[PDB]
Amino acid sequence: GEFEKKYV
Amino acid sequence: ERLLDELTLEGVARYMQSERCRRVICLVGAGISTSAGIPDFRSPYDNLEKYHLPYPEAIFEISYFKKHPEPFFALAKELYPGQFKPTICHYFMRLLKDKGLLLRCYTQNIDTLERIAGLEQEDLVEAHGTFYTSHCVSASYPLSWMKEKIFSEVTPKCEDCQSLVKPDIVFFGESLPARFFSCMQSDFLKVDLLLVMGTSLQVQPFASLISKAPLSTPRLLINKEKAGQSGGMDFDSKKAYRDVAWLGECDQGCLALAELLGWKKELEDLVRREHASIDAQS
Ligand SMILES: [Zn+2]
Repeated sequence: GEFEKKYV
Repeated sequence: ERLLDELTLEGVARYMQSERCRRVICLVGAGISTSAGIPDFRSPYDNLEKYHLPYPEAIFEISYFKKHPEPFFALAKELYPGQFKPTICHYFMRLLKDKGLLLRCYTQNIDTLERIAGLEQEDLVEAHGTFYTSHCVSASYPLSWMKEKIFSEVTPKCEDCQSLVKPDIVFFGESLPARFFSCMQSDFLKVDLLLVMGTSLQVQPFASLISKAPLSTPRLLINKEKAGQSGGMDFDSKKAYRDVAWLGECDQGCLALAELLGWKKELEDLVRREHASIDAQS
């Protein structure tokens, strides 16, 4: 993962 | 030191009027467009379409959409919305702009109501993108074009390619647009205040923006409920210095805050004039 939309 | 003399709307307003408060950043979410008839799909009964889904966020997850764009699309016919017109909160953000106070507005929302409220691209970071445009997913279209395709209940396909066309939204699992990071990294060195309105801070890296703010920089939450508490915010502990939490509807809080700045009247006239104008073009 990186910096991109991700919920809670 | 401690720039608020009082941890209140009264304290914040008072601070906003001082010469020390020039650059204001608004961080906004689904909570500032619901009164405009745009349902907060993240905090839903709202879905009820099978289209069997393991959970709502699945339809917005990019992998899932590329294989099964239908759930996403049947939704988006379900919320039209009949016609778009922005809220008091939106028009509050406009007065900020007009009064030379709006350093930037960072939005999680894809309705484009900031824009229709008079906010220009300079003033705006559409963190999760727009519906205005749409592209062939094939890495080798206007609103209607697409709008028509959505209301025809047929999925968007490329003229040339015949691959899926999606609107220019940041889906989950997609990276946020460049502008967002370049903007965040210098805005948040300059910011004197943070308005956080109509958001639960459950989406990243958007919600981590409240911790980029300088230690001195006060932050006001206008939200139905408290959020972003722990870097996180601190409204109620004995240590608390910079954070204020006004609970209710966004539109109500912006009118209140506006009253204390002596703008309620101007704001109300503004909402009225602009909504009447919008109707005209019908
Ligand atoms: Zn193509």
